[PDB]
Amino acid sequence: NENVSGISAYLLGLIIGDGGLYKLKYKGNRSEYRVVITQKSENLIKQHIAPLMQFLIDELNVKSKIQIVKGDTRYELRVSSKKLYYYFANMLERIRLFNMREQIAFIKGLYVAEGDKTLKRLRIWNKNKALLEIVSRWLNNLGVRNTIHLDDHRHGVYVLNISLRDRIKFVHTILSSHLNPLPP
DNA sequence: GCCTTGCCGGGTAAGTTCCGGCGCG
DNA sequence: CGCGCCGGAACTTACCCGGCAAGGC
Ligand SMILES: [Zn+2]
Repeated sequence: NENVSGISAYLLGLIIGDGGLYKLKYKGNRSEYRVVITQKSENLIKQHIAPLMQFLIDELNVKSKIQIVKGDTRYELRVSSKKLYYYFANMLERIRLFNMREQIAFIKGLYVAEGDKTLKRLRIWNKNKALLEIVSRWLNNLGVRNTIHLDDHRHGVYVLNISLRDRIKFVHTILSSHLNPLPP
């Protein structure tokens, strides 16, 4: 179902970029499974991310609630759900097998979470070099030149720099086809 | 002349894992 | 009894930001 794979990919990019997949073991022997996306902007979390997550949930017949917790520095979209946790964890394990629909959606996701949002330059930051190397090939096989290097020597944070040469192709094909490549 | 890109410190917006509670068969 | 949802919240740091300078045509 192409539908959901795409939105799943996009959300997985947000999770990986701005959240987490958590398997907690409480004393009990209780457990919990969390799919998490955090972000400072209440409006982005309630009006764009939560509707997408809701759709996905409704469609996978997941009965958990979309929690939205107001932490001090951050809003936290949280779904407590074993089904949804593995849905994403398994999808992450098979990330190399993504198809062109998902890759674009995954990159858009990853970018909205981890990207340069001024769009003056096109940069994506992450400590997981392997993840970036994967995004790099998808970008290469899509006509978008890019390089990876260590940007933050202090915290081991790599950057994937997208060439301003392929600027338009990137913004127009991957971020959003209604977004103008060269910002104010 | 203009553009692109690697560097690198600032400091915040993310991330991670505790807790106490309740529900399910 | 043995697990899985809920609602938080403390605590840590991984991003992002943005200026600078080398270098490419
Ligand atoms: Zn972010």
